[PDB]
Amino acid sequence: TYSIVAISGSPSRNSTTAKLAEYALAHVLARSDSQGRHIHVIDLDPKALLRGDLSNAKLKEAVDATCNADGLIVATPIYKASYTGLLKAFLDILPQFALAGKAALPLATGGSPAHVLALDYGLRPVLHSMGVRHVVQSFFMVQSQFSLAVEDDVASQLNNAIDHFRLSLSSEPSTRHLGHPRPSLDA
Amino acid sequence: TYSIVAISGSPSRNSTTAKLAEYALAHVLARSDSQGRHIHVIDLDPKALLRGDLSNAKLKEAVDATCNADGLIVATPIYKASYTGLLKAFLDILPQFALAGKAALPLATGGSPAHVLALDYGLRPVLHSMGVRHVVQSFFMVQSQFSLAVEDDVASQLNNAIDHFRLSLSSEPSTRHLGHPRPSLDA
Amino acid sequence: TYSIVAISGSPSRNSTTAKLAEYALAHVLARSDSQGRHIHVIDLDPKALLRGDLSNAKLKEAVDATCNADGLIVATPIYKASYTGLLKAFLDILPQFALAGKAALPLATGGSPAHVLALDYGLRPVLHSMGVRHVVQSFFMVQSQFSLAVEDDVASQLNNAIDHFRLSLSSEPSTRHLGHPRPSLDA
Amino acid sequence: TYSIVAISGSPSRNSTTAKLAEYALAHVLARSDSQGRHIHVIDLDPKALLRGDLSNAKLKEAVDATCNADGLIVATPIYKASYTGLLKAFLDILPQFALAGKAALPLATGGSPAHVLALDYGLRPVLHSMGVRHVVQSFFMVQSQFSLAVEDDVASQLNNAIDHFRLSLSSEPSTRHLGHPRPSLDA
Ligand SMILES: NC(=O)C1=CN([C@@H]2O[C@H](COP(=O)(O)OP(=O)(O)OC[C@H]3O[C@@H](n4cnc5c(N)ncnc54)[C@H](O)[C@@H]3O)[C@@H](O)[C@H]2O)C=CC1
Ligand SMILES: NC(=O)C1=CN([C@@H]2O[C@H](COP(=O)(O)OP(=O)(O)OC[C@H]3O[C@@H](n4cnc5c(N)ncnc54)[C@H](O)[C@@H]3O)[C@@H](O)[C@H]2O)C=CC1
Ligand SMILES: NC(=O)C1=CN([C@@H]2O[C@H](COP(=O)(O)OP(=O)(O)OC[C@H]3O[C@@H](n4cnc5c(N)ncnc54)[C@H](O)[C@@H]3O)[C@@H](O)[C@H]2O)C=CC1
Ligand SMILES: NC(=O)C1=CN([C@@H]2O[C@H](COP(=O)(O)OP(=O)(O)OC[C@H]3O[C@@H](n4cnc5c(N)ncnc54)[C@H](O)[C@@H]3O)[C@@H](O)[C@H]2O)C=CC1
Ligand SMILES: Cc1cc2nc3c(=O)[nH]c(=O)nc-3n(C[C@H](O)[C@H](O)[C@H](O)COP(=O)(O)O)c2cc1C
Ligand SMILES: Cc1cc2nc3c(=O)[nH]c(=O)nc-3n(C[C@H](O)[C@H](O)[C@H](O)COP(=O)(O)O)c2cc1C
Ligand SMILES: Cc1cc2nc3c(=O)[nH]c(=O)nc-3n(C[C@H](O)[C@H](O)[C@H](O)COP(=O)(O)O)c2cc1C
Ligand SMILES: Cc1cc2nc3c(=O)[nH]c(=O)nc-3n(C[C@H](O)[C@H](O)[C@H](O)COP(=O)(O)O)c2cc1C
Repeated sequence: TYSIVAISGSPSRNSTTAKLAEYALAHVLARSDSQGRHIHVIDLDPKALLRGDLSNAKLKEAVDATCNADGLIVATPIYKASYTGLLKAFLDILPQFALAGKAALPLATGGSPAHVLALDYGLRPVLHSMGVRHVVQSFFMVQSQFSLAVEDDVASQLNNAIDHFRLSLSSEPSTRHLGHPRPSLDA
Repeated sequence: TYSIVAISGSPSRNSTTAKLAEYALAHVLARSDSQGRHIHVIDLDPKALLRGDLSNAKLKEAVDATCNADGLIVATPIYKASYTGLLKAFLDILPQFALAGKAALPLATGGSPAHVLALDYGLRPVLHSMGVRHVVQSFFMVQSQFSLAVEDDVASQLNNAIDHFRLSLSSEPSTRHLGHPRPSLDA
Repeated sequence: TYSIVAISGSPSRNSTTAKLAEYALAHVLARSDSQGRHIHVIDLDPKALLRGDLSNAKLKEAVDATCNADGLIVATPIYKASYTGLLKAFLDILPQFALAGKAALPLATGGSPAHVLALDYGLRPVLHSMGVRHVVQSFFMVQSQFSLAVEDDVASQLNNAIDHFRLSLSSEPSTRHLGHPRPSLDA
Repeated sequence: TYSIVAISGSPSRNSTTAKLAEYALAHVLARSDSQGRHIHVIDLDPKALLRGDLSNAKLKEAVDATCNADGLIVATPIYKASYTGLLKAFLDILPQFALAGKAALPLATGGSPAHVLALDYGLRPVLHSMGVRHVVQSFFMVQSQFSLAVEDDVASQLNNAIDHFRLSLSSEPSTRHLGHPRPSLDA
């Protein structure tokens, strides 16, 4: 059974990005032998988050869940042409090679189609600094296009990305350290 | 008289990055008609910061000081091959075109020379999303090289960067909106 | 008197990107004491270009003109989410710190607004590897928007970028090495 | 049986980058049921390459071989903090979604460890613009470290990257369009 974890990073209440991540998580769980959880970074204790204080139980639990996942859905609104500081603050407290062995799906929403590349030029390299095994294609949605609630063209692309993410998940322990530059030195 | 603001973004106590930003701020003030301040992002209220709550006086003051600056020194340790979430969280609460008219100097420290490009590929585009007028060359220092406390080669490069930053400062009101895509629509 | 050089990098005949670069060059020359030239990379000898063979007079002349410029207009269509190989091939043959002292204006056209960031995440860091003094804001135009031939909103942004580029030009020899990490070691 | 294609993009004769790509290609072929070829971009006809002239047989053959590959090894020296114009010129002539279904391994050599990130921030996004299925970790080598001819630490990392690349290859036709945003619209 796979463990899928979504991480969504809008600091805004009523996040469209969170709804997109939730849609993706449900889509995957409906089609694979998986359980999941959704870490809303806004709901973590701000002081403990920024300080990396793992004596805070809920923060520690989020970090552990991320490290134990087979696949991560990583979702952010575009802020200042990149991922949010809130999301990055969470990523910052994971272990150096936290994503070894894991598949990943980058998702974003933005106000303008002009910032589609923020995922591939911005978030993708950060995931790769963490030894990630397989990051599939990024999907970006313009705020308006949202409202299974979007134009058919956009919906196909989204569903295809989530399909690929699900297909990329690994059920073999032989893959658990892949992506790490020195697998024997753990993951 | 110029207003220079340094912003340093390590979540760590006893920050080498903060010391580097402080050195740069002093260097500039010693050689120009300038006053300055140093915003240590770690010292802002974490909840108000992540929420963009400007009813918090100290946070509001930091934002106002940044908006009123003629030059910004923007300093971060390299975390996960990019700037810190803590720094980006601060940038996230500035107005859309907050940096219109302003000069800027990107500084970082890291554990490895392998991540020198995180400034130019990572931070530089974010500053440009904010209508920044002139971002001079980046300077990156490897943690060890630190201890006016470094190898002569490194010191020359650092001092040259800070020199250029100082020279790039503008004393003319005609430049106040430069960098903004629609100057008449403010800055 | 300033020397302005435009470099345009579409491998396609009848380049919209070339027309945009030509517009920008004319705009600058109409408003400053400047002379200019427009290097169309497609018109350089392909073998000599890819080999960096400076025994080819026309290639050598282009390189010399670039090195002697006070400002460069650097224009590319977006190919595969970045600048063209053709443009980069030209940049590759310039000296290591070829752009020391120089102002620069990044321009592009693309088929989709989705790749606006290719300039700031892609081309901007390359210019900074060359000791460039001041790169002003990027301007990107979607192919359709073209036809002083565009929507008023787009035209304002373009003209503002070119205005800023012109204003950023330096008439003082004291600036000739600025941007170089070791000015005394030339430029 | 897998088809593996290496593409190496140094414009320099006696390329260390080419030797690294050749090592990687041999490593993969020694451990999987694979045949391979090595496209040295410098050996393609410069005029036909820059013009995308597929009436040139050798260029057409290279493009076809790339499109027919199950895995690509993509190798470049670092020039001006990014991949070479020569390499990008080749990538530019591939079909829009040329890499659909394919695994990929990014390799580089450079003069300085300071540009390690050029692969992940520079080349990786370009491969993803082409619908690539799985790009494993990047490997970068400093020119000196070269001479199975390097320090044990570096050799382990290289071999691990090539191992992962080989393991990522797919023998199932069900994967042939994965990575493409609209699989039914081909690849
Ligand atoms: N080149 C292109 O493809 C096109 C882009 N656009 C963009 O689509 C936009 C319409 O969306 P919006 O109403 O703006 O919704 P939005 O989702 O972009 O903005 C939401 C809120 O966040 C604020 N905001 C946006 N960007 C910000 C920033 N960088 N920093 C701080 N706050 C920010 C806005 O003020 C707004 O209140 C147009 O305003 C235009 O910017 C529109 C047409 C074409
Ligand atoms: N290719 C290159 O140029 C070379 C790079 N290096 C690097 O220099 C390093 C020596 O510096 P360090 O002792 O590591 O000091 P450091 O300043 O890099 O690390 C400080 C602390 O942060 C932790 N840390 C580092 N990276 C982290 C990450 N991505 N996520 C979470 N925590 C992280 C470390 O565990 C350490 O406790 C070597 O370990 C090596 O990584 C060394 C030689 C050459
Ligand atoms: N998210 C967004 O903001 C939106 C993006 N679009 C894009 O605008 C496009 C309309 O422009 P086009 O007719 O395509 O003109 P174009 O200027 O994009 O393409 C020109 C030619 O180059 C080819 N081409 C395009 N991309 C290529 C690639 N990556 N590799 C190789 N060849 C390539 C095309 O086949 C075409 O023949 C739509 O097709 C869509 O892609 C449209 C609406 C919204
Ligand atoms: N921050 C860091 O980690 C450190 C970086 N380094 C770098 O390692 C270097 C030693 O290697 P090199 O002898 O330079 O061999 P190289 O492999 O870097 O250079 C090969 C040739 O290409 C030329 N070249 C290099 N960069 C160029 C550019 N951007 N444009 C045009 N031509 C270029 C050089 O002149 C040289 O002739 C030092 O010079 C230093 O730059 C050295 C120590 C530390
Ligand atoms: C402070 C701030 C900065 C923003 N910066 C950008 C941006 O740079 N590019 C963009 O396309 N949208 C930008 N936006 C718009 C958001 O990305 C967009 O509204 C997004 O859908 C919000 O998602 P959410 O509902 O999950 O918070 C910004 C919004 C805010 C509040
Ligand atoms: C969580 C974490 C992640 C780090 N990631 C990187 C990295 O990706 N690249 C790097 O060169 N150094 C990395 N480092 C090392 C720091 O950049 C380095 O120690 C820096 O000098 C710390 O600056 P400070 O004293 O101001 O906090 C990381 C350190 C930590 C704690
Ligand atoms: C091979 C090729 C690749 C392209 N890749 C992109 C792309 O990645 N993103 C984009 O927006 N447009 C892309 N385009 C469309 C061109 O950027 C667009 O047509 C541009 O305006 C051409 O400019 P030109 O007339 O100067 O050649 C591509 C076009 C071609 C021929
Ligand atoms: C024109 C030129 C530009 C270069 N730019 C860089 C650079 O930006 N960063 C770097 O680390 N090395 C740079 N180098 C050094 C090469 O990356 C290095 O020598 C590489 O190993 C050459 O590989 P090759 O033997 O396959 O040609 C450059 C070399 C040349 C000739």
